[PDB]
Formats: sequence, C-alpha cells, structure tokens
Amino acid sequence: MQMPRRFNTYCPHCNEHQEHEVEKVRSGRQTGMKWIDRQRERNSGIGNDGKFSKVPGGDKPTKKTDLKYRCGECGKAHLREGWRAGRLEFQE
Amino acid sequence: TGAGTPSQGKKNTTTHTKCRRCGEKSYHTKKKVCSSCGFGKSAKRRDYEWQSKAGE
Amino acid sequence: GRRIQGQRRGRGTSTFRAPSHRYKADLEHRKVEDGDVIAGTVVDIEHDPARSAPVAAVEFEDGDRRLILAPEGVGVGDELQVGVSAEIAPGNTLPLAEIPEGVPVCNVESSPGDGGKFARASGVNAQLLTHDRNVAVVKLPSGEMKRLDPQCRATIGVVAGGGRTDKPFVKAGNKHHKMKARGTKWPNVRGVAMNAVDHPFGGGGRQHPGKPKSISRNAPPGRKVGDIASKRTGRGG
Amino acid sequence: ARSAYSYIRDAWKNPGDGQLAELQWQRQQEWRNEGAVERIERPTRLDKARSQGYKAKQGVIVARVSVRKGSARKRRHKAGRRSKRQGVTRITRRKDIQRVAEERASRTFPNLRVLNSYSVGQDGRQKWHEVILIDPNHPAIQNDDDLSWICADDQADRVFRGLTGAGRRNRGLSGKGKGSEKTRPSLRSNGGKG
RNA sequence: GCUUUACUGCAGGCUGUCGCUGAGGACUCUCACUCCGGGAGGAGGACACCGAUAGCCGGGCA
RNA sequence: ACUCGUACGGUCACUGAAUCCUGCCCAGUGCAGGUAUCUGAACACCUCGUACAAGAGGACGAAGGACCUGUCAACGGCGGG
RNA sequence: GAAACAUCUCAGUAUCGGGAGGAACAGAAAACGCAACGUGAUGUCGUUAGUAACCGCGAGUGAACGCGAUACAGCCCAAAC
Ligand SMILES: [Cl-]
Ligand SMILES: [Cl-]
Ligand SMILES: [Cl-]
Ligand SMILES: [Cl-]
Ligand SMILES: [K+]
Ligand SMILES: [Mg+2]
Ligand SMILES: [Mg+2]
Ligand SMILES: [Mg+2]
Ligand SMILES: [Mg+2]
Ligand SMILES: [Mg+2]
Ligand SMILES: [Mg+2]
Ligand SMILES: [Mg+2]
Ligand SMILES: [Mg+2]
Ligand SMILES: [Mg+2]
Ligand SMILES: [Mg+2]
Ligand SMILES: [Mg+2]
Ligand SMILES: [Mg+2]
Ligand SMILES: [Mg+2]
Ligand SMILES: [Mg+2]
Ligand SMILES: [Mg+2]
Ligand SMILES: [Mg+2]
Ligand SMILES: [Mg+2]
Ligand SMILES: [Mg+2]
Ligand code: NA
Ligand code: NA
Ligand code: NA
Ligand code: NA
Ligand code: NA
Ligand code: NA
Ligand code: NA
Ligand code: NA
Ligand code: NA
Ligand code: NA
Ligand code: NA
Repeated sequence: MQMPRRFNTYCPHCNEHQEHEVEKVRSGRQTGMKWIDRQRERNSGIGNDGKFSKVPGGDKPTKKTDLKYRCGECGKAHLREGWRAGRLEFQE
Repeated sequence: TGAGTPSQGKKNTTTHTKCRRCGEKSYHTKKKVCSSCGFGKSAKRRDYEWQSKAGE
Repeated sequence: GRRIQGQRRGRGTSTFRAPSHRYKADLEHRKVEDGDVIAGTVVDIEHDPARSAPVAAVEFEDGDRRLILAPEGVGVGDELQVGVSAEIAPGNTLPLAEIPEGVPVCNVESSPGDGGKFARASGVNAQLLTHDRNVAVVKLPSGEMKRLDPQCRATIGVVAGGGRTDKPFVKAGNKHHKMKARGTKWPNVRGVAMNAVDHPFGGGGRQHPGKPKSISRNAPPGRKVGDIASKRTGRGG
Repeated sequence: ARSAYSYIRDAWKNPGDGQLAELQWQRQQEWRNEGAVERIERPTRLDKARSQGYKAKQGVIVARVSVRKGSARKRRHKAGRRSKRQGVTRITRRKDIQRVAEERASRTFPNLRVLNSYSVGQDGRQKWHEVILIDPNHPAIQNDDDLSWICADDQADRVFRGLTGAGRRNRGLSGKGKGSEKTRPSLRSNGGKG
C-alpha cells in the first residue's frame, strides 16, 4: 500500500499535533558484547550446544509495518503498532 | 551336527585347575592365570566392587 | 556396522600374516668396506618360498655363506663379485655409477647400502639410462623414471623365473597352494555379496553397489573401498 | 650484595635468550637421547632446587624426567555415548605434566619420597622437569631439622596422594578465600566438583 | 539392528597457521630435527615428524 | 600387519570356465585433473573503537566450492511426441 | 528425569587405575570485604538458604562471607650477612 512520507498527527513528546516524517526502521548493528553473546561462547563445547545449536526459523507470508514517526519540530521519534502489509511505499 | 548333546562329547580338555595361591579350581592351566584370585596376572589379589551391591 | 575385512587385516592376526617362519632368507646385498675384493662361488640354486622364484646360495671368500637374489643365468660353479671394481657381468653387484648405461639391472637400492628394494620379482628388471656425478636415472618395471644416487648398488641382469605369470592357475586348488605361502586372506567374497552391516556395498534385494565405486582419497578406513581415488575408470575414451 | 644464585635465577627467567639459550639447544640434544627418568648428580637450576628444599647432602636425590606435551592420549568411545561425551581430541587430563613427571620419578625410586620439582624447559614434543627426592631412611636425613619431617609414616607416597607442592596447586588449594569452596579441604570431600 | 543428500555430533583424511625453528614473493645455506650407512660418512632440512589450532570432506562411528 | 615381500608385486573393488561379443549417453551423482576470475577460516598485518580489552571493518587468501575438462568393465540411463 | 530429545539431568554417581593412616585431608592469609576506628590458621556441626548464582532462563541445579558452637597453636626454610 501507499503512505505519505510526512503528515500531521499526535506527538506524545510535544503533547500536541505536528508534522511527522515516517521512516522504515533500519536494523541496528550488533556489538557482540551482550550477555547472550558471552553465554554462547561460554556454553559452547564438545557435542551439541543446546539452544546454540539451533538455526533461524522461517517467514510469515506478510510482515507487519515497522516504522518510526519523527516529530518535525522536537526531532523525537515514537513507535506505533504495525499492520500487515505486503509492500509499503511512501508518497514523496 | 547338533550344538547340544552331540557336541558335549569332545570335552576332555583340562583348563581350570586347583590354584596354588587361593585353592580354588580356577587356575587356567593353558593360560597360567587364576580367574578367581588373579594369580599369574597380578601380585595384588583380584577383587572388584561389582562383586557386591553398590551400597555394600 | 562391523569392521570391514580390510580393517581385520591390520591387526596382524594369524589369518592375515605371512608364514614367515617358513621363509628362507631376507635378500639383501652384502656389505663391503671398499676395494671390491669380495667374490664368492655359487654353491646351489634353491626355491624361494616368499617369491615363487629361484635364489642362489653363494659361498664368499671370507667364509660367508648367504642366499642371494638370483638373476637369470646364474649357475653352480659361477663366480660372482660384489664391489666398486666388480666385473660387468650378469649376477655381479656394483654401484650404479660403475654400471654402463643401457644395461638391464635388478635389486636396485633406494638409498645406498639398504640392500636393494626395486625390481626383485620374477623376470623383471630396471633399465639404467643416464649417468652423472649427481644422479643416476633408472627406469623401473612400472615404467617410471627414477632419480637415484649413483652410489646405490644393484645387480646386473634380469631377475630369474621370468614368465611365471604366462601360465594360468586353471583351478582353485593351485591358487590355494600359492596363497598359503603369502600374507593374504583367500578366497575373496565380493562386497556386494555381503550384508549391509559387513560392507559399504552390502545389502539390497539384488547385488549391486548402493553408490558410485569411486571413493575419495580422504575417505576413512571402513569406508575406503571400491575404486580408490580413481582418476578414471573403464576402458573407453 | 647479589648472591651467585640470583644469577642462575635471572638467567632462567628467559630460557630463550643469552647463554642459557645456547646451553639448552646443546643439552636437549643429549636429553632427547636419555631415558624417561635420569638421575643427575647436580641440579640444572641450583637456585630453584635450594629454594625448594634441596641440600648437597646424603640421601638427597635429583632426577630429570621427560613427559610428552599435549592433551590426553585418549581412546574413542566403544559403546553408546551422548554427544557431550563423544569427544577425544579436545579432552585434557586434570593432572598437569609436572605432576605426571613427579609420579614417574617416584616410581623409579620406590624407597624415596618426592620433596618438590621444577621445570627445565621443553622442545616441540616433550617437557622436562627435575624432581628432588629424599631418602626417609638415611640417618643424614633423619637427623636434619629441616628435612626429617618427610620421614614420618604419613608422608609415605605423598606424591601419589597430591601432597606435593605441584599436587596442592593443581588441586586448587592456592587460594584461601573466594574460589576455593570446592577444593579445600579436599576435592573428594567436596564431591569432585573442584 | 540397518540405511541415507533426516537432526546433531564424533573419529579419520586434506589444507593454512603457531611452537620445535637456525644462518645469509622468489632464493641460498647448516646447526636443530628426520632418514640411509657397521663406521667414516651420505640424503634431506628448518620442511617433514610431533604438540596446538583453524577451514573443507567426513553414516567410518555415536 | 602386509613384509625374510618390491609392479611378473600387493592392496581395493566388479564380473565369474570356454566360444561369439560387449552399442549409444559425462546432463545429475561420484572420483580425478585444471582453473583468469568469483567465493573461501584462523594467526600475523592495516583502520576504527577502548589510556588497555571486549568489538566492528579491511587487506591477503590454503584446501574446498563456483567454473572448465577427463572418466560408465563409475553410480546409473537408453523415452513421449 | 526433562512426560520425545541434543545442552541440562541422573552424576563427578556406578565402575576402573594409583596410594596413606588409625584416622585421612586441610592449616597459620598475596584471606575476609555484615566497607569497617571491623574479623583474624584449618576441619566439622547448627544456621545463613533453597538465599546469591546457573539453566532449551525449561525441567532442574545451587554456594559463600557472617553468626552460634566444637576444638584450639603456632612455626621451619630459601636469600641477605
Ligand atoms: Cl515497514
Ligand atoms: Cl597371485
Ligand atoms: Cl612420594
Ligand atoms: Cl568479619
Ligand atoms: K542422557
Ligand atoms: Mg559444540
Ligand atoms: Mg551356540
Ligand atoms: Mg627379506
Ligand atoms: Mg590375474
Ligand atoms: Mg595364510
Ligand atoms: Mg568372489
Ligand atoms: Mg546374503
Ligand atoms: Mg554401512
Ligand atoms: Mg550379479
Ligand atoms: Mg551386479
Ligand atoms: Mg574431611
Ligand atoms: Mg631406522
Ligand atoms: Mg546411525
Ligand atoms: Mg525423557
Ligand atoms: Mg520441555
Ligand atoms: Mg551438579
Ligand atoms: Mg565470601
Ligand atoms: Mg636454622
Ligand atoms: Na564456564
Ligand atoms: Na549392495
Ligand atoms: Na617413591
Ligand atoms: Na570446578
Ligand atoms: Na533388531
Ligand atoms: Na554424467
Ligand atoms: Na560427470
Ligand atoms: Na518421559
Ligand atoms: Na524414547
Ligand atoms: Na541448560
Ligand atoms: Na553481626
């Protein structure tokens, strides 16, 4: 479906309606220094590594919307519930 | 030839004999080893924890 | 499954061992200080149970009585010589350097003084081709060109008993008698005639290998069977 | 002023540099031709030996032992085993090489008792350690105030029960506080979790 | 019990790297080390073997 | 162990005396050779990060793979229209 | 056992190899860290506590300091000279 790049809506920070910019959430890079990372190294040994021997699941036929709504005046973003959408294109 | 009765006829070979060290008829005269006390194999006396129940 | 036959071999049990106690002599070249003043006389010609080929009993000047890997044409009374200055006649042993190029040779040493390793079976021979101060090129019975130290000793002539292979065994019994004199398990049951538990080719409602016969060099023992690292198979192309 | 001994010590801090390096490269050639346990008249590292209890006296013995480098020489499972217990290559023994060396020496001299030991280097495939053993029956030792303690009956086969310095450290008894909950007073009394 | 391109691992083989290991992206050498030689000595040589580790193959086996 | 052995050897497989013979197929799978280029781990090396370290990235690139070739008395195949 | 099963669990259990004593082992801090102007070798018992910690964060697993007790004990080298 189509969707406006910018539009007026509620900003939970400013606490009043203002022009927001919508952007798709870009994946942040992992550091490899989280607890789970240390547990992987620590607990992996001879033979099967339990949970660490598992491999990535599958895919749902359609994914939900993953967006960032940026307040055009205070510059602070907020998140919303996504909805299933095969494709999502921004208008402008 | 049947593996039972008919095969029992050729059994005239002496193997286990009275042991010099323990007195049991377990000294295998062909191997020169007592299957009961270990004579011929070890200076120490043959013994195992599995010869009795674990908590005993 | 169970260990395959090739694995049972390595354990060196009675069934797979050679009847060593029945063998005559370990055929190695004599050791000479230098000079070559070592000659002997052929006293007898005997059968070698380990090679199905004749061997010669020689009595050396210094009282040494030993069996020697006999080339064709050696007989009782003949005088054989071993050393640098040895005459260039059949049956004598001298380093490759003293041997004239183009002369058939047998019982060639791999490393000088090892007593001989190459070309020792019935009727075979190596061909000394090139000389040098550094290397003596010898063509082995397999057709391979082997670079050797000119100091490697060798015997002039082709190995005796040539043509042994020309006659067919004809019957199982003949093979049997020969096999009894070797370190080999015989007869041979085909893998495909066995049960799956006993061989990679065993099993099935009919007889056929359950996969391609060409096996990788890296295959582990118990699995390395069939055509080992075959560069090709068949006859065509 | 510096003791002469301090110089032997300082040399051994870096066995791959200076004169010591050349010494080791020469010695090991002879060592590799020697047996498993070789009694030697004098310690290669005098300072270390004296520091550990050695004395140029009757009943004090020194022997160099060579032990192979690496992990456990282990046989693969011949029956059912869960993946965790199927390993062979990465398994290492719980007793350090120095301790193995000490036991091999004590076995060679059944009447003697292990006092201590130290390293004298290694090549690519083996390590060498010199073990100081003591004759608990010789009167020159039974009368020594510093060594007579080793003559007591409860010190028999001390190396085999881990009562050696290398034994005690390897048993995790070094620390007296945190980390020694399952080591002191013994690995066995703690359920074998040390 | 058996099979395999089932899941997961484990031997084994191949290969890089570190240690043993030294002198002057291709090269020379000798001193460790290896092999031949009864010995003198010869061949090979910082490679190989061995110890450690990494990638690939791996129903041979669990 | 083979081996007191050395290619006229001995190991690993298939077929199964003699006689007349044994066609076509290398695409898939297997084995093997080659390979400009692509891909390809760790150590060491370079950049960033950290007064150090974790970590991120780069450069180089072995066997292997991609790719090319050989091979069926190698696994096997020899149809519809 | 986890109602399958691979890590986990059974369990450092069964069993195996080596060895001491009348008891073993431990033991006079490179400790503790109720953080202190504090405690003062080591075992063990009671408790701390199923607490902290671990764990397909599932099932399960699981201390310590301290405290109250028992009994109390503190020393010898290496080196300097
Ligand atoms: Cl989206
Ligand atoms: Cl034959
Ligand atoms: Cl002892
Ligand atoms: Cl306190
Ligand atoms: K289990
Ligand atoms: Mg693992
Ligand atoms: Mg029966
Ligand atoms: Mg021989
Ligand atoms: Mg034939
Ligand atoms: Mg036979
Ligand atoms: Mg057959
Ligand atoms: Mg059948
Ligand atoms: Mg099978
Ligand atoms: Mg058939
Ligand atoms: Mg067939
Ligand atoms: Mg206790
Ligand atoms: Mg040798
Ligand atoms: Mg299976
Ligand atoms: Mg269950
Ligand atoms: Mg569950
Ligand atoms: Mg537990
Ligand atoms: Mg604590
Ligand atoms: Mg004093
Ligand atoms: Na851990
Ligand atoms: Na088959
Ligand atoms: Na002893
Ligand atoms: Na532990
Ligand atoms: Na069954
Ligand atoms: Na094909
Ligand atoms: Na092909
Ligand atoms: Na269950
Ligand atoms: Na079940
Ligand atoms: Na777990
Ligand atoms: Na208190």
